[PDB]
Amino acid sequence: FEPTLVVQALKEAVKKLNPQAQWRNPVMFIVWIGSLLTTCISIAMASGAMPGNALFSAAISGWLWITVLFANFAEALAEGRSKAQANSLKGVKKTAFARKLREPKYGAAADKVPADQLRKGDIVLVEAGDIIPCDGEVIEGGASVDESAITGESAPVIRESGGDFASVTGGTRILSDWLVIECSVNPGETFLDRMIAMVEGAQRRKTPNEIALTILLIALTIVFLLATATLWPFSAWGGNAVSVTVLVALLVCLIPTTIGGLLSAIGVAGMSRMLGANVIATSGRAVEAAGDVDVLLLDKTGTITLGNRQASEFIPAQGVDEKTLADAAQLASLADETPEGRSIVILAKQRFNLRERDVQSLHATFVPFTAQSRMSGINIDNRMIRKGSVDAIRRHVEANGGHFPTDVDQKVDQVARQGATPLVVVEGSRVLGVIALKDIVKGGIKERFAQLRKMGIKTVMITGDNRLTAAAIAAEAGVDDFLAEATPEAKLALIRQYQAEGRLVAMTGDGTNDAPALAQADVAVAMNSGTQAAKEAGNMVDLDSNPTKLIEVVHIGKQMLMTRGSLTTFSIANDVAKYFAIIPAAFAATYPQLNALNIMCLHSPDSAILSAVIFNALIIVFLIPLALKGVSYKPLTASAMLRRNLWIYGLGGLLVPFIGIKVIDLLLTVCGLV
Amino acid sequence: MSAGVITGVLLVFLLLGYLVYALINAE
Amino acid sequence: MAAQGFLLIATFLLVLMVLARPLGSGLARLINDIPLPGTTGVERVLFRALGVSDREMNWKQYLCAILGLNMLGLAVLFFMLLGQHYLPLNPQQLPGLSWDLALNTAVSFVTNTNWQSYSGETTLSYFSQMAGLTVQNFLSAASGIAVIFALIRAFTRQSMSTLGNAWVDLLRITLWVLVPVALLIALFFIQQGALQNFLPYQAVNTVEGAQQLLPMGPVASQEAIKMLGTNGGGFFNANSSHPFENPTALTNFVQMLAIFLIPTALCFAFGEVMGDRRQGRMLLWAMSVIFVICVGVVMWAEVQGNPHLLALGTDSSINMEGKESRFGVLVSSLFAVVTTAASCGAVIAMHDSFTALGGMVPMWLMQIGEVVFGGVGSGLYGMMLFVLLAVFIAGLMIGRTPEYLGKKIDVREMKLTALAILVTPTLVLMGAALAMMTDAGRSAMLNPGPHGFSEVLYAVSSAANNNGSAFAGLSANSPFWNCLLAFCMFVGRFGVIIPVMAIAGSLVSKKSQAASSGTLPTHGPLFVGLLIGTVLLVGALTFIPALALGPVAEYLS
Amino acid sequence: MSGLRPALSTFIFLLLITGGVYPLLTTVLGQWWFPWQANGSLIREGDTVRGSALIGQNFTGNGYFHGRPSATAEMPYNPQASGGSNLAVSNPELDKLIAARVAALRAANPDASASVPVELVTASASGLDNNITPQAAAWQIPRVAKARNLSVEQLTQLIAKYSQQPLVKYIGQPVVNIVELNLALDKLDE
Ligand SMILES: CCCCCCCCCCCCCCCCCC(=O)OC[C@H](COP(=O)([O-])OCC(O)COP(=O)([O-])OC[C@@H](COC(=O)CCCCCCCCCCCCCCCCC)OC(=O)CCCCCCCCCCCCCCCCC)OC(=O)CCCCCCCCCCCCCCCCC
Ligand SMILES: CCCCCCCCCCCCCCCCCC(=O)OC[C@H](COP(=O)([O-])OCC(O)COP(=O)([O-])OC[C@@H](COC(=O)CCCCCCCCCCCCCCCCC)OC(=O)CCCCCCCCCCCCCCCCC)OC(=O)CCCCCCCCCCCCCCCCC
Ligand SMILES: Nc1ncnc2c1ncn2[C@@H]1O[C@H](COP(=O)(O)OP(=O)(O)OP(=O)(O)O)[C@@H](O)[C@H]1O
Ligand SMILES: [K+]
Ligand SMILES: [K+]
Ligand SMILES: [K+]
Ligand SMILES: [K+]
Ligand SMILES: [K+]
Ligand SMILES: [K+]
Ligand SMILES: [K+]
Repeated sequence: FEPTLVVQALKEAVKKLNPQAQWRNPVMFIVWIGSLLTTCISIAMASGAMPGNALFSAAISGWLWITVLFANFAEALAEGRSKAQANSLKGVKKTAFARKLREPKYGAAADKVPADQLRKGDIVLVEAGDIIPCDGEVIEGGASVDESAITGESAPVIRESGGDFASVTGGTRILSDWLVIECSVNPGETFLDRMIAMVEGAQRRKTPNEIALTILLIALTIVFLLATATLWPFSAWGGNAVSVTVLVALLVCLIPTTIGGLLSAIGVAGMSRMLGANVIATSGRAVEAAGDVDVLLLDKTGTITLGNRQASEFIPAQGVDEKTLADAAQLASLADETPEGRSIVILAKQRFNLRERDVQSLHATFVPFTAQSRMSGINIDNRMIRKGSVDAIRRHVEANGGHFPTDVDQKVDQVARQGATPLVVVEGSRVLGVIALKDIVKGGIKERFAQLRKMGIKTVMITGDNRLTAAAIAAEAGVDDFLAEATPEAKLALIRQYQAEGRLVAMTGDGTNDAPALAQADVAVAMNSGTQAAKEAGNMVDLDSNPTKLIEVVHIGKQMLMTRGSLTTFSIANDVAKYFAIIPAAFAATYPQLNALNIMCLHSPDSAILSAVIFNALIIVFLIPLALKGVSYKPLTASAMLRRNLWIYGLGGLLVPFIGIKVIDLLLTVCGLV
Repeated sequence: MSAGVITGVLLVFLLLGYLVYALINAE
Repeated sequence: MAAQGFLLIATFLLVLMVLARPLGSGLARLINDIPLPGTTGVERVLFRALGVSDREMNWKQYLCAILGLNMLGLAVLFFMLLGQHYLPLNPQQLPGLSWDLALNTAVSFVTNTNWQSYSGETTLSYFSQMAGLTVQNFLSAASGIAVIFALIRAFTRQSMSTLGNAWVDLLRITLWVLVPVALLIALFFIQQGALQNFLPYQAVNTVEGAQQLLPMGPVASQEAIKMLGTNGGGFFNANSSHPFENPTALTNFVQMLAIFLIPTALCFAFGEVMGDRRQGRMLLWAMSVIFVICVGVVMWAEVQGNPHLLALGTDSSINMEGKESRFGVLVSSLFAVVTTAASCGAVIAMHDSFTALGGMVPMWLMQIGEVVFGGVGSGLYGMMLFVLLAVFIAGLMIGRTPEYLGKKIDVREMKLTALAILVTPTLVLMGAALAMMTDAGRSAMLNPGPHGFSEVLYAVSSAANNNGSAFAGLSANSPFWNCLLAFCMFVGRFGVIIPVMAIAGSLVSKKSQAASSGTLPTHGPLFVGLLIGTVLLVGALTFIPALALGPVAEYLS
Repeated sequence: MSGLRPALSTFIFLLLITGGVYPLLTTVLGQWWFPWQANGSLIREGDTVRGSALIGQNFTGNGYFHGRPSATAEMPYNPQASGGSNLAVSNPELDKLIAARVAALRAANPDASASVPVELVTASASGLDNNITPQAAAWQIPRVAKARNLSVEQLTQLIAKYSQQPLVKYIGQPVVNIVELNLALDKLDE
């Protein structure tokens, strides 16, 4: 809430924030100029000026300085919360970055060298309990690395060389065996070091939404300044002109000091909330562009559900023995590394165990399976036992003597009707049938997708399968559309087609094949398991390897925009009560009949003006937690959200200023200051 | 239109010009 | 009383939409660059003769065309008024105008404000009234409709840079919308008893014997385009109180219909050109709600009237002073609200003789930027600016990007919308400040107390907001007043037309998307209330202190 | 030429049309169709013009129906000024003028009610109002009756015969043409 260990120093930072740093914010510069001129007027008025009671002008000057101090307190406190989060997570690499090798494969003579000037090309071996010097990927080996000092959980996570789980970060010391690390980039200009550098070396970097709202606030400041400065020639002829300090007090009470002082605090506090959600973002422009996206690109595996397919099914086809089908399956799977595949073949093993299948990898080679290859062929003695997908099997047996009966087509049609992932693995030109792979679609995903489809969020996903099973899974899951036959150029084409309609694209990629999509995507996040080629070529990264939190990323961005709009509406709506408190009080001598407009029956004109200034000063310190946290966000449609916001921030903004001015005036009357 | 009116008009015109320049060039 | 007023409002706003739907379809046809049936051959022949054929110019050339035509018309009108003595058709041998009055009325007629600080029947000649004033009323109305044509074309056009042909638009508007309806309205005026003669001034042998001179002239030709284009520059000193201009209550009703005819038809045309009539329905609903509230408030104020009438002894306390007896206080209130919200400026009752709260609402209705059926196209693009502000606020308040009919409203559009909003309150406040601290500005008084400042504020508000309606107690024939109001009218027209054309140029370059599930609809009662609240808040937060020192102080006195 | 030919051509054509065709066509159409209306609605005594039927004249005699007061310059009911009174609702000058008008009407009409109608004491919008309400006409009945020795039913019949009603009762007011009424009184007397 209010950590005193940072309030006590950032208050001094605010005290040093007053001179010449208010020039960037125009509303803050107007209230600063008004405070300075009113203070000078009171100083000259207590000594050698004709009008008396300079104590009222001094109190006005003091409260006009206090409201500037409170707005600077908001901005500095939110910026210091961002800096405190950055300093809390900056301890990943602080001392003894002195690990290197001699031989790139397995070197010796480990000594102390400065690693802050190393270009890409160096290979670093880390032993047990030693901090990783720089980001990169594993080349040889693999170990259970920990990420406790960088992420939230303190659970070690395994790594493998040559697989998808090949990424290391210079954070928590590794509690495992040896692991070589290839240096991705020179330390200092990586993603994490760059964001700590730009938080410590703070850049404002006004987003276009912030600039447009600032232009609106400047226009309001101009009309209020004109309507206030024109009051003196108006009221000079009608009697005695109003004092300048009353005019400056009314001008400060009129201009949107609330949202004007809380705009930068809202922006950097939304950024702080992003860093608190284990998501590290380059720009607040990207943070807000994550909000109001049309399509939401995911994949069927992991984001929807990891699946863990467990289904051993048979065929009533021309194949002779399902025992021989399982024999071919276990011949293909002797050192299977994929989890769903090894679970399927161990279900086949408990279905029908095989003798003499004692990991015979001496005479057999292994072909790794990737997203681009989709092939895992194993040669046992002289054959080519197949493991690929349906398109790959069509492609490679369409060349040499293969043919397709329609029976496998009705089999995969039945598999699609049931709802599964069809594997049609064979031996050669002989067709061995289909093995269905049932995946679970469990998890609280349909409720959040239903609450997101009210928000103008298309939820097209890239399944990487055939068009029938993907359609069935999408229909039972509840997403809008789907994409089958995953290919990076197809993903680029779909993203460019959606962006050609003026629709923003939100997506998630991990590998280096997704790097063009990370580049030419409007908003995109990348998990910690991704490589540097995708981490440095994307707008946003994910500190925790969970690609299902971009929905709360969208929620936080929309919270930022709704907070800006709600406090703008509050600042605009307060001016009605500011009129009802000041205008019948300002002209208490020029037009004595104007006291009928004092609907709150306040005590005295000076007390009324002072109470209005106290409320205008204290509304910022009362709206500190709303600006630091965000609005009470609920998943409603656009019209429902608009009417709920117009109710709350737009009826409170018309009601509670009256109550605040009345309570402050009553407290001043009870205390007897006036 | 005494010296107080002149300096008030000058200050208000300076503030208006500053705000117009801020609106035109708002980065 | 209340039932009669409600029936009057109901039949006015019924016959208005009845007469404005087919004119709305016609103006939509002129927006969509489709010629009217049976007129394309003559149009092609006229364009080939004039050399005004298809050019399809962008926003910069459109703006330069409109400003060039308006400045050329200003120069011709100014020299015509300065040299009216040598011109023919002057039966009264009226002398040439002074430089200040001539410049003031030239800028007033050019900028569609039509502020008249002179007395027409003893100041301006038959040739001046018949030619220069009428063609400048036609040109100002055509320029306003052409600018709003450019804005609607920018809203309906996708990924282009052009905005049609400004000369083609001006000729089409003037020849197929303004002139024939003006013929119908003027011939109805001669049916009801207006003037369309060129006879000299007629001496009258009175029944008692006090000889009076009757002014004549081409009244109805000016009157028809004055009501159609919402111009407001009457033939005589009385804008529409004079019996040679508005002789019948039926004529007054026809005048009110002609005042609201073109803005309502342009709202219908905008709604039909977008392809969704709900947007025009939204605009008309917001304007009608504000209009009915203002009309009811002013009617109640004038029925309450002067409280001193029963004290001094009168049949009733209704404020019939400064109102013609051919029209009730209800009808005078309705005409006041119509011509002050619509930026017309014509008066059948002197607004100075109105009560404090009854003249409060015309002041606010000018000061809000004239968005309640204002002008002919000026009010429609002012309401477009307020709609852009409202959709920006709504987009922030729902957390989406600010968009309106598919087009995303960006930072440049916000800057130009803010500037166009800023121009006229700055003008009225600066002009009232200048006129409230000078001897020449404070020496044009007729009423003391807060009402004199109300007179000054009404004059500067009508100058800045292109209304031209006057309390007429202000002696605005001074050189300082003429120059100040001429500057106010010039900037109030051409510091608002320019950023609207820049907004149109920003609008053509963008592309409109479709309506999604999360896209907030810009129609319906929620957005109608949001737009009404935006207009009321913006027009109030600038002028509550000024009205508080003026009409509010006078009412509470 | 920087494209000045279409600008000058359009301005010249629109000037010529809307200042020499539309007023000219409307003038010839009006003078051909309704010349009495288009020529001022002048009421004539054969050669002597007694005044327009819409303007209204300053009537001060006892035997003439007095209209609304006029604040035109240099004389009441001056058509060369045509400007009504612009006094505010909180104006002591307007209060004094209304007091003087009420006193004058009460002195001129002793047989009528003590309360005077609004139109007879408040100035019109243009100072050229030919019309008063039939309630004010009925209030002014007894003075004209005593002056002209004419019966109340005859004066009421004459007023109702020279009273104009609108198309509906709420877009305007019932009105009495006072110039035509006074001319009818003069013709009835002689
Ligand atoms: C106090 C707070 C503030 C309150 C303010 C309230 C605001 C008042 C004004 C409302 C603003 C409306 C804005 C939208 C524009 C409307 C145009 C339109 O598209 O219309 C359809 C549209 C709805 O249709 P849609 O399906 O959405 O549109 C689809 C199509 O595009 C169109 O479908 P369509 O083709 O069927 O359209 C109808 C068609 C109809 O065809 C025609 O009539 C034209 C063609 C025939 C020509 C000849 C006919 C002659 C006249 C017709 C009458 C029949 C004869 C009777 C004789 C009397 C008259 C001579 O043509 C028209 O469009 C003509 C318009 C006529 C209807 C609309 C009239 C609007 C105002 C009505 C009274 C104003 C009340 C003011 C008092 C408020 C005080 C609280 O109407 C509306 O939006 C509703 C407006 C009705 C107002 C009701 C609420 C007002 C407040 C209650 C007061 C009581 C009202 C009645 C009082 C009567 C005395 C007791
Ligand atoms: C400010 C504090 C509080 C604000 C928050 C309040 C907002 C929400 C209120 C209620 C929400 C609670 C949830 C309940 C469910 C919905 C209830 C409902 O029906 O409510 C309708 C609606 C909200 O519902 P919705 O989301 O549209 O969806 C439900 C509709 O039924 C669906 O609509 P639809 O499109 O399907 O059409 C259905 C139909 C029927 O549905 C209904 O609306 C229900 C039945 C109504 C009558 C039946 C139909 C008859 C047709 C004729 C219409 C009669 C109206 C005539 C009299 C006019 C009265 C003024 O609607 C019609 O009435 C048809 C004609 C269409 C346009 C009519 C416009 C009439 C004027 C209404 C608003 C004008 C207010 C003036 C004052 C504004 C503030 C100054 O509420 C309103 O009317 C909103 C009024 C106030 C809006 C916010 C005010 C903002 C002011 C401050 C501005 C900010 C400061 C400045 C910032 C910028 C400066 C720099
Ligand atoms: N070990 C494997 N060898 C060959 N093919 C496999 C293997 N495991 C899965 N496949 C098949 O490859 C295709 C890839 O589908 P899958 O959804 O698993 O894609 P992915 O590469 O894991 O990534 P994503 O879901 O993000 O596109 C499917 O047809 C699947 O049955
Ligand atoms: K504004
Ligand atoms: K006007
Ligand atoms: K006018
Ligand atoms: K405006
Ligand atoms: K405005
Ligand atoms: K206008
Ligand atoms: K304007």
